[PDB]
Amino acid sequence: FNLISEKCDILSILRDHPENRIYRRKIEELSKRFTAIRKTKGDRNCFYRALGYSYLESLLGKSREIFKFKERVLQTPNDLLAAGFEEHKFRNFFNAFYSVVELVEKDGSVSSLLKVFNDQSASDHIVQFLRLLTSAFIRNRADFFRHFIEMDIKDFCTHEVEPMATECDHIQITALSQALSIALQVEYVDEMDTALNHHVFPEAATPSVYLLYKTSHYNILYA
Ligand SMILES: *CC(=O)NCC#Cc1ccccc1
Repeated sequence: FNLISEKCDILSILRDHPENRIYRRKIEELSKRFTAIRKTKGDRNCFYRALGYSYLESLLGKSREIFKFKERVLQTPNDLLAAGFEEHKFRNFFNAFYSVVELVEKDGSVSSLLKVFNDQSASDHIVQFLRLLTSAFIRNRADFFRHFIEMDIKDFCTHEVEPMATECDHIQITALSQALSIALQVEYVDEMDTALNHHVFPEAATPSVYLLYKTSHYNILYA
């Protein structure tokens, strides 16, 4: 469980910031709305790895939702082609993502999905696929995404989306959310004496996924 941990009680993360009055206050508050947390490895890939595991976990046992999601995933090679990616360069990464979607449909267990996301090879192939699809979705809508941002859209995707270990901002979150129709809520826990607060992507949606952002790092929350 070195990439995505077991579930733990929400108050188990007090020990990560002992004798820090603001962190203690905000974690206590968070515990009133959320029961449990899973931790991710902090390797620069945590947003992609967390979003993928948590969203696919949320599908388990939901046959119409899984069918509709698989239909969208089967079309994603066209997004990549339209942005200038070549099929022989993305095939290995697309096949790894399609394989874990089929595991959600056919096996259906938490334990099998956790095993794939803790297998360094399978899990890093999955993250690289998600980074290429984020890039493609931004490139194909450059006039729409100009406004979050490298001056050039193209330079930004080359440097800050496609490479492994590159950190995210609101543009990557919004783009991957839109590319896969995943509704997500991000809770923000910083060191300033401010309200605990959150953002929903997109604004009007009922989220599937809840993440905790603290110390430039994303962990998974359970409501
Ligand atoms: C998303 C990601 O991989 N971020 C890097 C990090 C980190 C981190 C912060 C606090 C504790 C452990 C890891």
